Amino acid sequence: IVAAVSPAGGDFSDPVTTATLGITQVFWGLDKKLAQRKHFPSINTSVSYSKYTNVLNKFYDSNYPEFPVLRDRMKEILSNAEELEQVVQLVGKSALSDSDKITLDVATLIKEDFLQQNGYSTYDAFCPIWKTFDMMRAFISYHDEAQKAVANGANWSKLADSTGDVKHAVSSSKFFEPSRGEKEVHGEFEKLLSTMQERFAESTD
Amino acid sequence: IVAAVSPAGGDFSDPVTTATLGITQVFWGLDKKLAQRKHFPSINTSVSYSKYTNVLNKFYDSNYPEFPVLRDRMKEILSNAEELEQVVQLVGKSALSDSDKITLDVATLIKEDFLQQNGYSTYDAFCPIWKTFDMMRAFISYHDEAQKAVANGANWSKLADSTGDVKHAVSSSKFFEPSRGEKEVHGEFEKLLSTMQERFAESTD
Amino acid sequence: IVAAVSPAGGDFSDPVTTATLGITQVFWGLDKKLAQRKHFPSINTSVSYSKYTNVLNKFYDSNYPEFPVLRDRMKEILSNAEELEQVVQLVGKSALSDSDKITLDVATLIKEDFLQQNGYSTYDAFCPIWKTFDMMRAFISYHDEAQKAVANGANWSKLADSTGDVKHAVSSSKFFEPSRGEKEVHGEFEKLLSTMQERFAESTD
Amino acid sequence: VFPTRMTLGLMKTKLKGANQGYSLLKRKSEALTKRFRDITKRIDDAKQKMGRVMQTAAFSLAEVSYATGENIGYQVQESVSTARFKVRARQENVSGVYLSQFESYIDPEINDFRLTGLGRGGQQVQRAKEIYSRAVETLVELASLQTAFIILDEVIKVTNRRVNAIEHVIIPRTENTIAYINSELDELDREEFYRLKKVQEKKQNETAKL
Amino acid sequence: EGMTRKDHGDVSNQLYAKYAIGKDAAAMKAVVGEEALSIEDKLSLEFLEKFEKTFITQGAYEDRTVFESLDQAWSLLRIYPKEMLNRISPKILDEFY
Amino acid sequence: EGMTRKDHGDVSNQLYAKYAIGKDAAAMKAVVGEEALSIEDKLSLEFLEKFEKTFITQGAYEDRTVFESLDQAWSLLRIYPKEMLNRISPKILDEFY
Amino acid sequence: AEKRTLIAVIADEDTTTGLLLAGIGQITPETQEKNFFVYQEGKTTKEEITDKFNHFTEERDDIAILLINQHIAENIRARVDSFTNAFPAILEIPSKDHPYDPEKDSVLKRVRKLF
Repeated sequence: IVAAVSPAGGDFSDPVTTATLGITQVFWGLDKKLAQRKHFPSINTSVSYSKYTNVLNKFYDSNYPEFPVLRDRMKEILSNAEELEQVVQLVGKSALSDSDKITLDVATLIKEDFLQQNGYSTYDAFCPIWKTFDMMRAFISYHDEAQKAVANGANWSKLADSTGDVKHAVSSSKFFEPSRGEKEVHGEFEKLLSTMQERFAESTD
Repeated sequence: IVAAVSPAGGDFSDPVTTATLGITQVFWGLDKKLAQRKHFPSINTSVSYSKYTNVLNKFYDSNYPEFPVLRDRMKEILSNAEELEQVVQLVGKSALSDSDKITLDVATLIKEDFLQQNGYSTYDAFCPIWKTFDMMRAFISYHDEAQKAVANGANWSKLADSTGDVKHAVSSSKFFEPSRGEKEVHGEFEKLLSTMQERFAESTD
Repeated sequence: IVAAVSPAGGDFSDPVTTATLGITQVFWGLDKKLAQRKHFPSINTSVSYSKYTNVLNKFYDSNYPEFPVLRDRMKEILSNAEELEQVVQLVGKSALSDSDKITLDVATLIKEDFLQQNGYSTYDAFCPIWKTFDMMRAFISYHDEAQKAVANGANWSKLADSTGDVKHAVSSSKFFEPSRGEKEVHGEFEKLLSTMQERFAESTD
Repeated sequence: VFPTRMTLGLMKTKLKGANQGYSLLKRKSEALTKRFRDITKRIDDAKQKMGRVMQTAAFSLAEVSYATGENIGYQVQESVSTARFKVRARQENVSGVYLSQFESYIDPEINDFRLTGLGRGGQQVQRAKEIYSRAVETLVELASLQTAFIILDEVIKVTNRRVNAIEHVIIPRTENTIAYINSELDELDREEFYRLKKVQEKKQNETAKL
Repeated sequence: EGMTRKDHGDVSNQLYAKYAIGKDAAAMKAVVGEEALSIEDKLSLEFLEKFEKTFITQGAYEDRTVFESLDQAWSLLRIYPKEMLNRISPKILDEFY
Repeated sequence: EGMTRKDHGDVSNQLYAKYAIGKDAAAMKAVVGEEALSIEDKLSLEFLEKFEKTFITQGAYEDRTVFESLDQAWSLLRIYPKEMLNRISPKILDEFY
Repeated sequence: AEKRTLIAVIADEDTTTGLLLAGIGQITPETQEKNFFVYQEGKTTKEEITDKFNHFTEERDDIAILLINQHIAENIRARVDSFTNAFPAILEIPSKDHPYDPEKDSVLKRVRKLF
């Protein structure tokens, strides 16, 4: 049951959203201003909850890789990006450390890869769960490789320019359909997982 | 029909003020900040609107008008004076240029002389179109002469303090009834253009 | 009638607290940090006010008070120290003079001796008017002797170390019994005034 | 002008963002306020130390030039075409703002000149220049932080005025508008229930009789 | 097809995103100032002033075409780089760039 | 009393003060940068992530007690030195680090 | 970045001769112009210090540190106090035959208020 809600009393806290949020079990977001800015289908990453994530992630942990840790890390990166955006906007852009630049760069690629959509199903509008977890695993491995490379001594522009085709191929993974792989996952993300590890040593030096 | 209104609920979002203001075609608002300075009424482009000013300017411009450019320039400088005063009040006078300070200096004298219409005598109660067009033309000519003298090499405090009683005589020419000159245009407003033009040449060199 | 006024409905503009605050002529505030600081009540100089202090000073001064002269001087030292704390924080620690350190040091000992009470002994619950009257005169004479001694040439730490047990005994004067002079007057303040007058000559030289 | 129903949600986030920006501006103003005096003390000692160290080397060079006769200090100044102790600019992030730093460098292109040996006075001229270079290196190294102190002293006045202006102008309009919006929403919510109860009493009064 | 283009939906989302970025940076530029604003906020601030006095200003008797409105929107949207535009597809954005 | 130690009430002020100082130190580290961060804000910033990742996160089938919570609070507060802990008594701080 | 390597000085011939002997500033070999101001005690006017300090501080941009005497900077305290920029930074130094004072520094006046 997927029932869309809307305001009906002239406020954002009416009894329809109060009874619908209490009677429902999943919380999905929606922004008309974000959808008008070429961000549809947009969703709220700070206000949402689901009870079937553990039960659906239990069979997905055995029959697939650890998508549940990448979902919590992807939610934590989007939660930290909103906190870093206020300090970057208020205090200034060239006043932050190099640690927040990797989280903002991973949050921009995750928001551009997941939040970015075009049309209904045109231009590769289909995405499986294994392709989404494999696409998020390259972003989490690239963010962990950039955060681990920046901790051992490395410039921010040297590592961001040292990424190169990894960020363009990871950001451009929304146009590759499932025909490239077998039925669910794409082999280019599996080769890109080793390509990110091979590019992680070149990105540090 | 000219009917004034007041706030019954204490705000400007009530149905009495919005109902009478919505059905009306002409509006003349009152600012509390300009009303606190002993100036009533005080509205340039934020609480005042009129659709018949275009057809109304055809006859007054048909006789001997200059109000067609000075009204849009005075409404633009009066509308920009609040935006310059907001950033000048919030941040300070360090993020603004000399053109905004000269425009705020002309908007201060134009708002002080144009907003004050209470009158302290019998000659300060009538306001002809020739006196307001001559005062607005002298203020626009002084504002253009300050920008031209600042562009040719000069200071803002040397321009305003260099003007002094040249603008003070134009601001002080509202306490006498019009009985000099041709019919309503006295020689003090006619000599103010030659005095401001003579002071503009000495202000440059 | 001492009735507390708690919040109702999560607002501060209701007519319960506003009507009770506007109808009453005496106020005594309470702070959460003041209750944790062992302060009873939690209002130093800006959380409490009273309009009947003129009649209460006329009656308590009618019996045998000397609180009428030091009443404004007692709150003036706390208002001077509280006004000097913001100038010391914002302006700088080295911007204050030697009189502000003696006034803040006298207000700290007067606030710690008078306002600092948690019922440690049997003399901290019941307090007579004679000990509170002589306690303000001892701090006023110590502040006047410290300012007059510092005005004739001296250091702040040399003046406080020159005072020593004279200023330290006033903070520990609340621990002594209230039956010092007859049954209610503190006899340590009468000899402490002449001891502070004799110590004022040694504090300057 | 403003809304009449559900308008406190923007004022709550605006007040929270104004409080977070006031807290960050207070932290940056505290860090710049500590670094300003922290550089001001070392600049205050280095001014007198560089003044005495420059006065001693100036007195020794004045004594050597006065003892030499026919002082070639104008010729030594005209004969010099290259420097030995140089400086390099560098940006250092301290408290959020970019400060100017100086790095001393040794130039091995010119150590001795054509006026360092002429006779008996050349040993006194080289003896004065040998202490003059050691005093000049400590003078530049002590005078390096003046651009950073002058930058922090200029930044702190803008930061304190911005934090005081935003913190002074933030909360009261949104709180005073939100309270009147909540009271107007409460009265507007009460009037429709009062009219429906007034119609419901006369509606139930007819059914209560029969 | 035959009466409109395909890049109008991406150009409208890019113009709405640039107008939202310029309108969002315009309110924050008054409080803090021009000392903490980057070049991205200045590009949206200049694009809001350039598109505000060009697209919103029109006559009362002349009717502008959709192709002239998309061509005028492409000129106002052509102030930033090609890599800084992400509200359109790369195939349609590369052809109409 | 009988199942809870006397230092549990005193350790909550040091843990809440360390988490409250680390919450402001997390934004202060991004605001000031990497060359203006104090050691007290860095130790509270690491104690906020270490105490947040070990004191507030737990499973769905595990169990905790007062002695395990006091030992976990002492282990989380053991990262700081003895000169930076001043929100408790010296006997409880010297007895349990 | 590296956009300033020379050090300017405005003092007497003895301090400028010693600082030129140890090496601080020199003449650039692309224009034939010196980067220092040799002032004479009681033989030079005050109008040359404003043109030399204005030409060295506002006309030239390759100077990293601009030195100034106490007496010569005290006679030019209007233009010296009016220049509060850090590029190039101004450092108040004591002149020959004069003692060090805390009122002859432009950075001390603005550094005193708003500490």
